[PDB]
Amino acid sequence: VDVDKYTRARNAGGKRAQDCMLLAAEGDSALSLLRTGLTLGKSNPSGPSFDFCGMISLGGVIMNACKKVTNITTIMVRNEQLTNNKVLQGIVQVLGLDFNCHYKTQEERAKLRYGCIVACVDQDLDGCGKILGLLLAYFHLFWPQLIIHGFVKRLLTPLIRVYEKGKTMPVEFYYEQEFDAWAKKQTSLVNHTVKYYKGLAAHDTHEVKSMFKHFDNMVYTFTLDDSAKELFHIYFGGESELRKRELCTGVVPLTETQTQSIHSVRRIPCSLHLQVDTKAYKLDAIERQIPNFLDGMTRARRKILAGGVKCFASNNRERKVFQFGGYVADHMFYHHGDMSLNTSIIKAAQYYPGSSHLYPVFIGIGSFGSRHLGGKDAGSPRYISVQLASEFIKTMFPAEDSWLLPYVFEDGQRAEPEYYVPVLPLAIMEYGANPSEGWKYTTWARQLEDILALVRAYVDKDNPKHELLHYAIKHKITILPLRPSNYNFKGHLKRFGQYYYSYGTYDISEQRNIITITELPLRVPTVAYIESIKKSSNRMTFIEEIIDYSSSETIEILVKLPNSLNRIVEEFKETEEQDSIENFLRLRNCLHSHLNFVKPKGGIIEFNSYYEILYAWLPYRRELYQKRLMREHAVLKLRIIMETAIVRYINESAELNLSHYEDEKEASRILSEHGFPPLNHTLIISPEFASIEELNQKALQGCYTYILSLQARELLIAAKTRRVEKIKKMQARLDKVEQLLQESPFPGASVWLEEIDAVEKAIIKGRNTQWKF
Amino acid sequence: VDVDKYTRARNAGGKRAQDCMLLAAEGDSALSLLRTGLTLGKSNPSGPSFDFCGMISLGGVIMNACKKVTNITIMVRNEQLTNNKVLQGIVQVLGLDFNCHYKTQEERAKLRYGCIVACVDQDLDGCGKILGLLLAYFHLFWPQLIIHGFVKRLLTPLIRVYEKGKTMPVEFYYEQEFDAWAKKQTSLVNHTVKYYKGLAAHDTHEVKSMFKHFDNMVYTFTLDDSAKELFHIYFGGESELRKRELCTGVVPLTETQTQSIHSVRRIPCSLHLQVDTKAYKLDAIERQIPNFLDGMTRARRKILAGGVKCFASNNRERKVFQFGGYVADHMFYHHGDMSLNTSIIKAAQYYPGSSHLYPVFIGIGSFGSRHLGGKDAGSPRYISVQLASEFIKTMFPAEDSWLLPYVFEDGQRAEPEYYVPVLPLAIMEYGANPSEGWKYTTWARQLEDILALVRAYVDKDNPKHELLHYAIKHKITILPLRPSNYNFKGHLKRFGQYYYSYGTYDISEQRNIITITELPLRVPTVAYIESIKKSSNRMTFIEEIIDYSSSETIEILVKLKPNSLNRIVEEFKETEEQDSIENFLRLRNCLHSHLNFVKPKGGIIEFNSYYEILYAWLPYRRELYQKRLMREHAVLKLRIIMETAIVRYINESAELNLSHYEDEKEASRILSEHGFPPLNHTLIISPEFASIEELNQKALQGCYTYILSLQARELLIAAKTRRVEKIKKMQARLDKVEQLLQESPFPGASVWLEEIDAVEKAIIKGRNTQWKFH
DNA sequence: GATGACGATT
DNA sequence: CGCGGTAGCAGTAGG
DNA sequence: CCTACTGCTAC
DNA sequence: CGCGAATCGTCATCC
Ligand SMILES: [Mg+2]
Ligand SMILES: [Mg+2]
Ligand SMILES: [Mg+2]
Ligand SMILES: [Mg+2]
Ligand SMILES: [Mg+2]
Repeated sequence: VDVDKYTRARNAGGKRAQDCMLLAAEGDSALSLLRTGLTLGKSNPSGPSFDFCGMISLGGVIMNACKKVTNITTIMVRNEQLTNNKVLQGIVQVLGLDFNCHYKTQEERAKLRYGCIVACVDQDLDGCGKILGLLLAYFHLFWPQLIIHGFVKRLLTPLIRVYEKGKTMPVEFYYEQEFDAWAKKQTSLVNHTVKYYKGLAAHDTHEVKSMFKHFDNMVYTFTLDDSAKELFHIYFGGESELRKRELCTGVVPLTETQTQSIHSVRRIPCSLHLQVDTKAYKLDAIERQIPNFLDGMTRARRKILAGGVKCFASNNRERKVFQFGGYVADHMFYHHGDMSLNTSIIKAAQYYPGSSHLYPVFIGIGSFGSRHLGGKDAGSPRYISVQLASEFIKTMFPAEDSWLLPYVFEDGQRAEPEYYVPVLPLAIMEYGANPSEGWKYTTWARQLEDILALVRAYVDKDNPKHELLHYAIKHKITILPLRPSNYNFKGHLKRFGQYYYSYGTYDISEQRNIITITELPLRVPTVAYIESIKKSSNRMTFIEEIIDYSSSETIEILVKLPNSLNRIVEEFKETEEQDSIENFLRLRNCLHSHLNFVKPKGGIIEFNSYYEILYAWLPYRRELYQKRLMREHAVLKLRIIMETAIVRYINESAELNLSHYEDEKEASRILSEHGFPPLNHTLIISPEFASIEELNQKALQGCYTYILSLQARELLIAAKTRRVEKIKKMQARLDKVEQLLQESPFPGASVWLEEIDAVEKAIIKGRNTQWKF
Repeated sequence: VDVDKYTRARNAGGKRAQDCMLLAAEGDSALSLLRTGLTLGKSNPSGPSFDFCGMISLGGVIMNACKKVTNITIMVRNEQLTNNKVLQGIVQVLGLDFNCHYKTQEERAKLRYGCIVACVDQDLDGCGKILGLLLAYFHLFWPQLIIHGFVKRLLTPLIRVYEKGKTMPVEFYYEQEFDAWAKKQTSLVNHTVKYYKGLAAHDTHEVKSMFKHFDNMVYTFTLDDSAKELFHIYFGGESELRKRELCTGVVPLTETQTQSIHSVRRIPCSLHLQVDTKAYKLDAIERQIPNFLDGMTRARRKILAGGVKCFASNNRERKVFQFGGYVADHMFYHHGDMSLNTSIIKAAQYYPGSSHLYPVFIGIGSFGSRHLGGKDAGSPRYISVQLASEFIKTMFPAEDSWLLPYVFEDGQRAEPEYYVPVLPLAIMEYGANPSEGWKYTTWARQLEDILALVRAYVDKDNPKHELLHYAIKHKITILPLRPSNYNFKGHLKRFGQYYYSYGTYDISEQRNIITITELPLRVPTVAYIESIKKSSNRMTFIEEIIDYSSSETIEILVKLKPNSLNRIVEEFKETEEQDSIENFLRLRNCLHSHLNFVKPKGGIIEFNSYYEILYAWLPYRRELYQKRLMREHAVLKLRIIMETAIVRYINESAELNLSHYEDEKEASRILSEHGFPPLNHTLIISPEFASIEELNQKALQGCYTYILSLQARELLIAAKTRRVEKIKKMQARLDKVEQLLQESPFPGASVWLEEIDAVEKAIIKGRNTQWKFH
């Protein structure tokens, strides 16, 4: 056969056709690895080869067949989309598969062009979890007998290899979970190197030779059982409610008996693979696509922010998107393709009416797209550059707080935090709408002034509502509003029953048969609207032309209707929820919300209203003010002790001439003999992520270095006057922190209110400059 | 008209069709900006709009029509030019007629638009190549249309520089004129430079300004007697005319020509070809043809210099797209990331026949195979690069890099103009690319021959040393530089002075088979097999071809038809330059060389032999060893002086109680009164790129920071005793440097031999490790 | 039935 | 997870 | 002769 | 300088 991305095995379809394997890989780069391994003259005699092995590309993610089939009774009818899929239709041609056959007898199977198919997917969760599950679901849906009789197989490859400086042999892992456990449980990985294999093509020469030296001893066969049929419907059927049930809990790990049994005979039940590999993907896809309720960010957008703060710290000089993306993927350990990261960066910096972000993390330099095309008319990442919206970020995400956040560790190293805790509840302040596994995500930004009133009343005791709001929250009866935002909207909003709705604006003119549309409902792109209207034969009966005179950010569509306005009212219908002229031009939109978010420790959580998201975020922000303030108190005490000792050394440096002492170790003794405290200076000047316990526990690992590396410029008494000034100001700050801790209703309430005013100033300023500053 | 990537102008094809403009842009990103400008209702009615403007993208670089017409019959377009989606799409939108000549005002009034406006990027690729190609399209078919102003241009800046406070930036239209302007400035410490790689890079307040002044920034092209010949020079089928034209630099326009252009906004095509198109072509030669000193193009030099920076603290491996981003930022890369990621991958490939016998990087992952010519490499997201630091440390000494002349991009230091490696790298690799005017092709010279020549030139004790120096003086060959055979299991033969490459085969009459066990030099396996079966004459005697090649090796099974072996010998003649199986299976290959390189001064140079490239490289490497040694002498003198002062303070630190002085000034007064020299410590500790005289004049004009920033631990007698040794080792090294300078046959000859031995050991190690060094 | 959307992924 | 179009020069080949 | 490949560095 | 095939979960509309 002549199929694209297919390299035939020599004996395929011939006398020895049942001795051949079809290696299905994720893409061309993975095919290049398989080609290299099958072309080894020094792997023999059991080394695989093109005598009995073929290659075919799966084209990345294949199509879910279970969701494109209609049952018919006297029959399973395949849809167009499934019938005309090039990748799957190529696999059917290469294998000589027949949808009418059920392949139960070894006669019936011996007319196939290959003996089996071996899924050589990448070990990333997308590969073994998603793509492999889709392939298993394809065969189970059409030819379940082939799974019973061992036709569907798998090649196991590592996902992580960690090498030691000594040992010539690495430690190999097949799951990020099991490596991360191994990494934290290790003492330190100081002389190791960790390598994550996002695709097959990442394996090096001597690594490829090892994998093919043990090829068939890494090939596993799939098996079927009664439990499989229902599980395939759970994970890949049409009812997402089951996914909502399955994804409430984490994966149930394999027992020591199941693991040992599987590896001894190299057989994997389809039910176990769906429960472990496929499910682990499904939970992971939720973490990628569903944002956290604390900061309203996905993992990519949080890595992009954390990387942005690092990259745009020294300079904040603009950098092109493709350059910034590489920095993010390197310093924040990003295990996926650069295409999806570069696009996320652009979507994170877009600022137009209807955009996802009312308060974008970055400033966009260049053509970043327009409302009229929904932001998809942005320039390629090679031209446009981003730049941190540093005034907003510095106020919304305080730098002091970031040391105290819990952090994700990828490849054995610290990466982005598990979550940020912004000063205002950012998860309800922006727009969002994307699907995921099991749950959909959709948010419509809440009004800024309502958020301020509510949050400020919770913290400001002098606010009239302070008694009363806390009493209301304990009994879950809400008194203050959280209404949809009206910013960047030239229309109005209405609330009917259980939904809020969005309304455009229009103007009629009787002198010359025109309707001028000057606003569309929230998040509606102009071009698609015009297209969608002219695609109506009902309406276009009465329109002769539609002309678009909108400006870059505004909307102005002139619609030339003979006297037909009367019919429109008759042909359509007028209610208290929608004018007929507003039915004629679809100027109405329903604010459907799907408030599903991710938990701090991990998992899905469903919210019923925007109020609960605010109430759930407040304790984390309340508690975080304690740690900063508590830690500042602890560090200030130590810095005072250190500076006081240094000023005492400067006062004793002239008589206590260090010039005469022989060694570094001697000089450390004479400072101890003079009553100087041994101090762990590096931790005092730069505590970084040190917890309070670590602070007090390691502050005594002294070395007297804080004196010995003191420069001569510090001996000058003006530098010493600045030190004594610094001591007095730190001693003054210490007493304000003690008061700020003993504050009501909780430590740091006044600090929270100050920073709330600071964030508001940044938003007001950004809003007046179109987030250009 | 329903043309792809075309947004119809409202009055196109109507009464007011001659008032409508077609904006031709470089691509989609540029189209989106024009859309933003055409859709401003506050740009004043002055601003243009979609009432009278259309957009179409040119698809990047358009097709050269002048080389796809026979036209002698008038204007006969070949299939490829007839079926060009971009060009025939512009003909569809405008309603152009190849049979019309557009002399009269009927014929121009039968056009769907009034003119076309080239809104190309201001980089030399845009206005020089693409616009010149577009002008050549209209000039070739409808010269009258250019006479009457149908072809136009929108002028846009290429660089903008902003000063703190000042609101209006200074704008440039040529990188050369900015680079000149930058050097004459005092310092760019309070400026910011910005390069516009495409139109889409302009920001909001910039786009609003450009469209506010749209009508007065559009220029019209005009024709003259000299234009027709110049269009044939630059875009015709005689490369010899390009070879003559590109010998010379661009001749800048006089203030009279500049004033005339800007006063009426009309540009002669001859002038545009002479400045913009030529400036591109000269630049393209520098981009694509490598320098004869280091054998690198401009991009590969940026990739090396960027690699040394990236992999300096940590030779930790990085993905190609990550490293590519690093290079484009730190080395100022003004082009697309696609060709940069590709150049990086080709720079790290190591397989038989690959361009590089001595790759700059180590490749971790699938970096491609001999069988597909390296086009089966993984996507840049999977594979990783890593500096071949042992090779880089020896071939490109770090000390030398401080002394090279450097390129300055955006007013800042980038990659060097050229490296001067320890061995002549331009004759040590394989190369083959076209360019403007000249082609480039080299076949790597044998390493043992390279060593013999270079070692004899430097080692006075070599028997051939006296005799070799006589040979360079008269350009006569005494020693051989034969093509390299490394990673080649075939044969090489010499006829006249041309080398040929031979595969290897084994015949088998027991079962009518020819087994090919090697292909000629640089011949890719897959393309070779196809080339054989696409000839029906050869396939007459072939029933099957089977490919059993291994990772680097070759084993192609060729099965013949029953009684063909006797008939092949007659049908395929047996000469002394190939027998009848090497003609039959095309197992011979000629090492054609095109030794054209780029000069240090910025021009092309043609060489006649590989000897001349070696002879031309030797002076640069000889002088660099001198310059290096002289500067070390200068720095060592200063560091000794500085350390001597520091140790004298440590012995005087007890009496000179800095504790009692109030400010640094007092401290500066009291040390000077004690005879301490004011020193420019930063320059003495870190000379960086300071020239020797530049060094000599400022190192003794600084202050007392070398004293004031001394920490207390240095006052300990152990720390001052370590300094006194450090001074003593520098004083010994100073006397050794004076010996190396007083050396024969030239200063630093013995060091050159040392570093040659270091380079060979590194190459031997890489060759034993498959260029993994692990 | 058939055909669209998003963000973060292959 | 992949995909093309274009220039430039000069060799080869096939037709 | 015409037309089609092939490379690297670009759009 | 540009091009595409796929998933997922609700929502929409045209015939
Ligand atoms: Mg993958
Ligand atoms: Mg992780
Ligand atoms: Mg003293
Ligand atoms: Mg450009
Ligand atoms: Mg330059």
